[PDB]
Amino acid sequence: IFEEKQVSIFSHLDWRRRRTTENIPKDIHPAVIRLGLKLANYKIFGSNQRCIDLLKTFKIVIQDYQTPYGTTLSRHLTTHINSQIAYLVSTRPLSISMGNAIRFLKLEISVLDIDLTDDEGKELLLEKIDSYIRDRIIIAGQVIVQAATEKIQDGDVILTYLHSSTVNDVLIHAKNVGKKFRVVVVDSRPEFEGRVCLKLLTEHGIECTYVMISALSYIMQEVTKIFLGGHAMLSNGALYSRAGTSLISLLGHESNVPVIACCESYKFTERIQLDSLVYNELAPGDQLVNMGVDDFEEKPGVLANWKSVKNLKLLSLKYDVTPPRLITVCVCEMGLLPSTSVPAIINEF
Amino acid sequence: FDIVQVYKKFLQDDPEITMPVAAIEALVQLLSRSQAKTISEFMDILQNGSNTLKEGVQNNISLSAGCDIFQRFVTRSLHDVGDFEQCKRHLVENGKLFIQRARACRQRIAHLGYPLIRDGSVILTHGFSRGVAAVLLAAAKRHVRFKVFVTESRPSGSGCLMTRTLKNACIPTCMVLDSAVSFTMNRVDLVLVGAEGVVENGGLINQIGTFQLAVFAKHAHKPFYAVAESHKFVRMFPLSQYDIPFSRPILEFDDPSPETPTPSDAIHNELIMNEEQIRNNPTLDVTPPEFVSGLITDLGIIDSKSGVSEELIKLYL
Repeated sequence: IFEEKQVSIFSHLDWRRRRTTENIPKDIHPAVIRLGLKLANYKIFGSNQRCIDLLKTFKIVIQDYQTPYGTTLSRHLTTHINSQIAYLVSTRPLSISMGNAIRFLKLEISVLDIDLTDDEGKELLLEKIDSYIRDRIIIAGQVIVQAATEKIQDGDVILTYLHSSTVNDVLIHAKNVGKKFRVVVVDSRPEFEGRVCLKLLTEHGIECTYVMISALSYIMQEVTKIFLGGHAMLSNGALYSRAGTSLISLLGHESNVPVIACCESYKFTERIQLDSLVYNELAPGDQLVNMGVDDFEEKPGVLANWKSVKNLKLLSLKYDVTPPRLITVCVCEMGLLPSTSVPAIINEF
Repeated sequence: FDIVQVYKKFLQDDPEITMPVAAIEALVQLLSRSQAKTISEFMDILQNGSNTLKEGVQNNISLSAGCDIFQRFVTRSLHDVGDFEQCKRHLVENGKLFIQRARACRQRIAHLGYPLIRDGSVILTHGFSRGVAAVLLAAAKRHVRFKVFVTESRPSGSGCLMTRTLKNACIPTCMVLDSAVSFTMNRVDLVLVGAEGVVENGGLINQIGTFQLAVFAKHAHKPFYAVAESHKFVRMFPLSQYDIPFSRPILEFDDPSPETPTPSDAIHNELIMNEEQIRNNPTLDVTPPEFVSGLITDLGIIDSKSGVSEELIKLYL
């Protein structure tokens, strides 16, 4: 139990990670272990890609699952997966995409017909997982890409933030179909995921400009359109994405630049956050220590001993909540919709 | 003496004069033909003369400003062991040498204003203003590449005159309707207007379509600059953008008893309002200082606009 929430505003955020397989429970599937290691040690691993790998992992878990004598398949498979989840959660907090897919899988297990034999039950679950990835993630993503690349006019200067697989695929596809444009890649500390983006975009021959988020004001005067890949859309219409995304949207608003949020409908949640502190994810403050424009290359930082230093704390939040009034349009597989249509789309399932 | 007739007289005399200055010249040539010689006689005078002037012209704000400047110069050097006559000649002597600076104020404005236009920018202006034109022209001679949207400014129709004025200087122009100004704001880099008068809080009294431009500018996050000479500063405090002395009755309604199709692409120039109706519409509006980026004057660019107040504070003691 962790209950003590003290003066610090960040105190409630869970900071405990598991980077190794030391003292691991014996009931954890090998496929889950590998996923868990990739989760807490990867650096660019899209929210979509996280969900896809999770579902494909659960497929292996279910396939190899043999129901015990102490229960039917319905009641205990949820227990076995609950163990796999708890371990995965310990490595790194679940994404909204992962959390939603989990609620989906748990549901279909409970609505499994008991008259089905265990092999028919497993076969069916794998069918629906296959259909979930196919429809809700892949096809939905394709629709978003085409619908969003539609809004790109010749002469546009598209701003993007960090590394968004959705936005990346939109920009690339735009280049392919013959759209004439250029891109502003905005990057940020503690980790320069925007360089991963810049590499991908330049490899496809897309004309790019690379700046830090501090130079936002300067570079915003060249931007015609802003494209954002989301982690989740809140039910009040707010966009839940990485880092400075709200800052991009805020300064984008002041320069009359349309803020376009691209998010698959399966990443819509019923949660509504008012501030960016209540639901977030802490990143290790040690990332902020070494500063000279690189992640692991080493030369001693001024804040290296910050844990030992009294009253000196470092932290980097992974996400923030961009208010709905700063988002112009939400692009999903349902088409271009006002972001306040999120809870409406949810009921349509 | 028909001071009014005179005041109008300059106005036609010289297109480049300002309504406040024309009032100052008015009072001067009254102060020439003024027999006077009693401070009681000496100062009874114009006051009936600017009063008569104020009551003789219907929209009186600008000339009231030039008035207000005149008497405060009068009593402040009539205070000081003040003899009358030395100011009476000195005003009549240097009357020519008044519409000197007034003309030099506008040029000072243009030399301050023109760098606000930079290469490849699009300017938006409402109606015709000598000060705005001065700034734009001064920038044009320096071979600066820019283009100007000009609003068809009903009822005055000043948009045509300003468009031709700028066309003569080989400045690319385009006219927009009063209803299309908002649609053009995304293409506008800077908005530039003149003003007949500037009130105590630094607000603008100008043509009826002015405040709408300042509104669209604020909404589109575009700079809004006003161009006015210092002698347009007037001590009066409108409590709203509706609070000004009305020349004619305004915005009043029909009284009908049982009295006995158009597409959007259609252009009907014969479907405008008549002048009887137009005389029921206002001639001027008021633009709050929070819509004015900077106020270009001969005193420099005033951004504070507690500073226009500062100047009126100095004027009065």
